[PDB]
Amino acid sequence: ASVSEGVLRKKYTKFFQENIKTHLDLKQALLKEEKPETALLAYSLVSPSGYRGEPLTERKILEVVSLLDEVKVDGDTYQQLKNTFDSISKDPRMQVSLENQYPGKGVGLLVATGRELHKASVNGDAEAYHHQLEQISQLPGRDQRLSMPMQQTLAIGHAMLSAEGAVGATLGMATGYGLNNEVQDQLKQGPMSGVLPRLEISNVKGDFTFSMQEPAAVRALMAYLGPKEDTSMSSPQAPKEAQEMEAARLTLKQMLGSSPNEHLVPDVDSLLKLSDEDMPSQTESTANGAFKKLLSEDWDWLMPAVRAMDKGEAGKINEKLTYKLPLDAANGRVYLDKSPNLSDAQLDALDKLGSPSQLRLMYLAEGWI
Amino acid sequence: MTELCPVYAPFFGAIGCASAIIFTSLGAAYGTAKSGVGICATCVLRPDLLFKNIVPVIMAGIIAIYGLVVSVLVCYSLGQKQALYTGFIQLGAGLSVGLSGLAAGFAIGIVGDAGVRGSSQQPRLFVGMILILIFAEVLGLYGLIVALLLNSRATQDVV
Amino acid sequence: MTELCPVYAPFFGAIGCASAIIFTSLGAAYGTAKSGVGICATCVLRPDLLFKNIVPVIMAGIIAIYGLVVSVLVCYSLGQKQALYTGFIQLGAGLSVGLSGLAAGFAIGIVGDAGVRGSSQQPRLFVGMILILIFAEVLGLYGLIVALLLNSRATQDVV
Amino acid sequence: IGIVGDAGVRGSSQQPRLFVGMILILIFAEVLGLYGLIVALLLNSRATQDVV
Repeated sequence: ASVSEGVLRKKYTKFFQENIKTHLDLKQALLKEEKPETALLAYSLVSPSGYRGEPLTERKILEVVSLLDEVKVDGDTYQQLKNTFDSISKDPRMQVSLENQYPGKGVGLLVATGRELHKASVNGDAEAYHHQLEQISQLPGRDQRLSMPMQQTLAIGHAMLSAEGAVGATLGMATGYGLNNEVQDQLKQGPMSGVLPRLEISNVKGDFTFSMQEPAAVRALMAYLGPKEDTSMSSPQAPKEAQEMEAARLTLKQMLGSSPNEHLVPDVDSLLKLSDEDMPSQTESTANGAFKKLLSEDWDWLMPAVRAMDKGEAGKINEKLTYKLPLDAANGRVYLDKSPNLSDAQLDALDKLGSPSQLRLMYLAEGWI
Repeated sequence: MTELCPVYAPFFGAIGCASAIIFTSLGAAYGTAKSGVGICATCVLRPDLLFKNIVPVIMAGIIAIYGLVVSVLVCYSLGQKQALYTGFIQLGAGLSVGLSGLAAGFAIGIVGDAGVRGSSQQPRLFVGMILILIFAEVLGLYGLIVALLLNSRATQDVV
Repeated sequence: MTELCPVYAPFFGAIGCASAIIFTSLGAAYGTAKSGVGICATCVLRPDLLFKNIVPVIMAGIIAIYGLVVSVLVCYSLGQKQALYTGFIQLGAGLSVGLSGLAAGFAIGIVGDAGVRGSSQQPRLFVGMILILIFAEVLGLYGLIVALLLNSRATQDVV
Repeated sequence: IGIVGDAGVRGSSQQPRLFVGMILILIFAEVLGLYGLIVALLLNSRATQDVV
């Protein structure tokens, strides 16, 4: 109802037939019709980074992200995303989020193997947490333009880190490469992520440009959309520079599904505790322990529990998820059942959350709650 | 060498010291494998009974500990110039603890599989499983006792 | 040659040095084959659990590493003019580590197959699979310990 | 190698991500014959040292 991609490289193959290797003199070749003002909008994805600081300026995936930037039918939803990005790119608060995920821009064989079997299992769980999360935003009431490609990027990024865990554990066990490029070529097959705008950054440290199909720029965008608004920056008492970067911030936080009351501060650190005043308020702390129970009892229980909660029917969770599996016993097949044993205390806490925001479920899939 | 202490005499001691840990490891491996298949088939439905059902695997590992004890105690009595009496005693002790541990491991594996699969749907069967597994554990204990009583006589007044 | 050191004496040492790596390779091959069939049947549906389920194959390869360690340590003690005591000790150490590794490899293969197939549809069964596989790994570890304690006595005060 | 290769080819016909897992398990099956080769070379290096 909100997203429909394709993989037809033969419908518009004239843009990829000749050896076009120049960012300049490509807008005339990208017109190709009697439409001019809307063919420039698909060129706006690569145009601020089309000259400054890049190698060879036309990599073979930079055209398919510009060809399949389908603005031909609809020119409203992508323009709203383009009016919001580069309006979000003004405060240092987005920029300090784009510096935490980055740098500056014998018995010892049993230990080093276990450090990389832990890496292959954490990233194998967290990849599966985004596959059952791209079918929660398939349910009615959600949206798919911002929710789908944001978490399709992360599921590719966890599939590569999980592959590097046990390829490294194999080459260390069989000793005490070309396999990482074979799996990198494999995960680009099949579908591909929807096009989001470019998120250029210009400041006193230079003029930077990130990609938003990188798993580290996605991971810093959702950390920006976390915290609630304050008493400042949205009142008309301060018309200075705030209302064009705060209403652009809240129109993405609502676009996931998070109301401006919802706080959602991250957790990962090297410290013991986080703080005192930004703590979850024991109604969602009881509820976050219920969602973690649904992630780690079954591979298929998070989607029909959010579906049962959008209808306001979050008290029938113990009965709508029960199913029976067989069991060979000493008396025959018995057909016992598996139910999520949600207690009444955390079944009540799922009621006071009206619907889980998509931003809350994506912090949960990254281990930030 | 000597008629009482020939040269082929440490062969029986080395065979006993090997066979103790070999047959107790086979018994422990059968018990661990059968009980682990039972646990992995059971705990798909009741993952909360996972650390409660781990008892037959531990009672299978105790048999391998018995074999390790007898192998160390036999191994610290080998010598180049020992008698045939010592080698025969060491071979008998190794065979005793090894085949007793093999029988106890088979019983622990079969009873543990049936007991875990039965106690998935009947919570009052767990203590009966523990009783029958203790009766399967004392067999390897009896083999350990016979091996220790043999090994205590391997070097008394031997010339 | 000598009555204590005959000419047929390195035969038992060569048989032990071979049999260590032979039986540990058979155990590791059974574990790798059974667990790999389980992984290839499981990961058609969940390819994201592919590098998480690779643990039983690694725990099967550690057994072959144990056999390689014992074969190298026995191989650097062979000689033309050794005693029968040394050859009997080397044969016992080889048989110990080989048959313990064979039993541990069978247990690791069966438990790893069942655990991967069960953990495809129950995410809380993976840690129980790891616990039972560690209990299957310590059996080959016990065989390695008995082989090292035998090999440490193969050349003490031998004439 | 035979059993794992049969299962891995039949599985990777319908799952393209299983090929690298097949290669990992086959490398773990290859190092066993490598270990046998190492033990054979270390034995053969001592077959004629100080033999009378």
